[PDB]
Amino acid sequence: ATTTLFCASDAKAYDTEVHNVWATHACVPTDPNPQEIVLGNVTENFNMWKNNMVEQMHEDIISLWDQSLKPCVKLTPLCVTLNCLINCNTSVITQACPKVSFEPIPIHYCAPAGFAILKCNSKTFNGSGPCTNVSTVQCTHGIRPVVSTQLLLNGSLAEEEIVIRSENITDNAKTIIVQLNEAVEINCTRIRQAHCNISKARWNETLGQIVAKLEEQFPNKTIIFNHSSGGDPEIVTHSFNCGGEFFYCNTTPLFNSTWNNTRTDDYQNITLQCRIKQIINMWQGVGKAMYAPPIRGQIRCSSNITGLLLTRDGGRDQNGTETFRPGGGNMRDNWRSELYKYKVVKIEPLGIAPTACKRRV
Amino acid sequence: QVQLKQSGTELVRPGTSVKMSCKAAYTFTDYWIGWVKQRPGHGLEWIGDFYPGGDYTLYSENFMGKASLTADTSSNTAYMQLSSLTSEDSAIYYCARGHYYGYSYAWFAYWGQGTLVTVSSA
Amino acid sequence: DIVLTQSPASLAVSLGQRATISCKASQSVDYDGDSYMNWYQQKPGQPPKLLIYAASNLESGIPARFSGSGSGTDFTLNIHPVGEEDAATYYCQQSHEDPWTFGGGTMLEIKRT
Amino acid sequence: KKVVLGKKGDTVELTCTASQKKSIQFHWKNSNQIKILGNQGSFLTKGPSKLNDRADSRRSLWDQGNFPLIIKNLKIEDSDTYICEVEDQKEEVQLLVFGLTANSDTHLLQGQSLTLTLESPPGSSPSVQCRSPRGKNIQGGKTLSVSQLELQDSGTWTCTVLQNQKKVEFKIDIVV
Amino acid sequence: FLGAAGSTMGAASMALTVQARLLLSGIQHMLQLTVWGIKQLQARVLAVERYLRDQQLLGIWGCSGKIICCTNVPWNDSWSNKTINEIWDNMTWMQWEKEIDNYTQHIYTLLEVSQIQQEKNEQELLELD
Repeated sequence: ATTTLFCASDAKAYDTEVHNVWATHACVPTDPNPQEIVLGNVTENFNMWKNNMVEQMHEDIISLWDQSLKPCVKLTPLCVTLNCLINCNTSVITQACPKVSFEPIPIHYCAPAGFAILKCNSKTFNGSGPCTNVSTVQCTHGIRPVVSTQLLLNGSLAEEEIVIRSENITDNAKTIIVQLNEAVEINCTRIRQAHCNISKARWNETLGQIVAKLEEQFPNKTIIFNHSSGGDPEIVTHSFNCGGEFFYCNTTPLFNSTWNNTRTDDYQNITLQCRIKQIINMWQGVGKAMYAPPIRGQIRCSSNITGLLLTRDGGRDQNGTETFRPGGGNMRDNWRSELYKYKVVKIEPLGIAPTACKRRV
Repeated sequence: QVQLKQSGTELVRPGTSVKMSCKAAYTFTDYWIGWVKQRPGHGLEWIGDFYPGGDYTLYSENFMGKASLTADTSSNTAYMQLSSLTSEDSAIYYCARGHYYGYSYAWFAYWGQGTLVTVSSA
Repeated sequence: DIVLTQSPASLAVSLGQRATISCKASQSVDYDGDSYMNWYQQKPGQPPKLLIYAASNLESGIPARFSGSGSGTDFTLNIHPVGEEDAATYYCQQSHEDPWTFGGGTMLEIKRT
Repeated sequence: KKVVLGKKGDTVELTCTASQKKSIQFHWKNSNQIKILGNQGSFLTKGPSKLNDRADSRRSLWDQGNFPLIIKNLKIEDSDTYICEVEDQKEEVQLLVFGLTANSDTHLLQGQSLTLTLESPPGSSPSVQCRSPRGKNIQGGKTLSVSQLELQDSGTWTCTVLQNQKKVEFKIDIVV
Repeated sequence: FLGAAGSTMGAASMALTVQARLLLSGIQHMLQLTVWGIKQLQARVLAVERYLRDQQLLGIWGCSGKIICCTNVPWNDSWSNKTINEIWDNMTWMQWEKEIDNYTQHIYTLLEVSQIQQEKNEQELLELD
């Protein structure tokens, strides 16, 4: 089916948080006691790259952002229909800019009366492959709409091992997603300068595990990392949001190490430079956006890293090598890593069959 | 941090045409550069504004027919060409960067050191 | 064009005292509420820098001493506290519409014993 | 297979096209399977190749399907096939670049011969269709020459070059 | 609700009678939680409504007021080319539904025409009695 699902959040409705305000205005409390039915020997073909739920949560998040961070100037273009100099002029928009707090809140998605949601249970799921241990429910777990690129922030972990997912390998066109099984701490703290620290003792092991899992697809070649190849500042370097501040951070001292079956990285605290901004490139279309000056100071952020986004560089000039650069930026890609299980279904009772009896006439 | 540089000072004869260069090194693409002139007792006045990402043009009326700008993003260098040299054309010249879209002019976070030009027959 | 007039022509301040410079325009420049004025500073032997932009938002790296205010055709750049380093020529510019027009410039000199 | 010709110094557009009007992903791949550009959400990411700096794209037509590929400061060695990947098709185009000019920079006289230099891609046979103000319509292939050069032949001769039915106009510097 | 998917056709048919016999034998609150009670009651009411409406509308083919009817349309061989035991002991319901999904539009018209013919003949006899 293609029905409309409603939000469900354990909001507060007393604080100044914009997420709390939106949840209070349009969301309802959670189910007091969930009920899950464990179906038996069934087999259904799951597909995640072609799901339809994401196309709705991605349009709900954008609506959510229209109540928290209003733009001082919202400069976007608009063209006039002319076959071909096609008319194209910039349009200006402006409103008030009152500084407000901002912290994501968990949100639940539920189906209305008449539909159900199947969820898988296999430990691997093969990506877009059929699984058997299925169950039926009416609502999803907690989801945080945290936004970022080049690195997945606070989010659910894997079951028992880090896994890699891709729509079609061997085409150097689709982003590769990786999910870990143990988060790695990150701490960012700071007028226009700040630093970020990540535990190297865990990050080295994480990279080792990722590479070890990765060699299977490409056994003979040698896997090597490399910094971004260039582009907009929002994708060349890590970018995220914290406390009404849009943090941009370079990530060069993490992908310069060429990797083999052995270690070649080093041999405490991994320093990471960061500088805030005021003129950013929007992710909901095209056009710049500007906000009010930053807060006085003393802003801290502590988060966990669970997932990762990696791209590939292929060609016929490759000579026993494989360079994996960091990418991302397609919010749909960032959000498919959370709704790759659930599938919305409707029940059909009717049926026609040939039997051995005959009507009495 | 974006940085700009310019060539050295020049002595030129009147009535000829000369070309100065400004080299910018983040690389600039789909940006919108302008040129500025400084002469004693006149403050500042912007001359020409071009957009390399399409080579869009915008001139000041007073300089019409006097200044022609060009750009080569392969070498990341803009060029000021001026002909019909006279004594009044002796001045300092600066190149100014920014970012794209038409009437931005709000993020001139840096300027070049400037090049001196003197028109004399000595 | 929008002709700008700055004041005062010459300005002298004792160290540690308030400083103010005014800029006036012949035609309004308000467009959706944002004030399109830029205040630049010039010192001998070095090129000018962007010191204040838009009259409501500060440029990074520049100490917080600077501020701006005003409306319509009368705007004011304020400096506090003044220091020995601030003696220089300040220019007020309009960033509303092309072609653009600089002001007359104002000279600030540090007054000492 | 649309084919275009360059000039060694000017830009050129190679437009794909769609009909959904929803900013669908795409790419621009050379004949060696190397990325050059490509939308990722609403940002831009240049390919790790030899044309990273020169490449560009119009960021206002993405809402209307047309995803061009503007290349600046074109050079001869850049002649090769390119392919779009709009939804699942393989819209592709070809470009050939050859630089035609005059070797004699400024030192020219009256009563001498003039020879032009054409740098065409190795493996192509464009035909130079020259044109002169005095009606000197010298017709030839890639290589052309002139045995006379005098005052009456002033002005940059508009000796174009056509191949596969597509012609590009060039000019020759003539100073005497 | 007649059975759990995955089980074969014959097994469900056999078990439904025992289920009917068994069913006949009779053998931390948030004050905003009140919404969920309505969310459940609406679903139950809609289920009952749909059941009644479908039962009433199933009467065109003459099979009204029943859950297992029979008709008078002969079974061809070009549709399935399959026997009784293999169908009724294998080929879970979803697979069988997928198998003959192409002809699922002609059979409706055929059955409706057969019902019309039977009704016309019965009324013709009624003219006699």
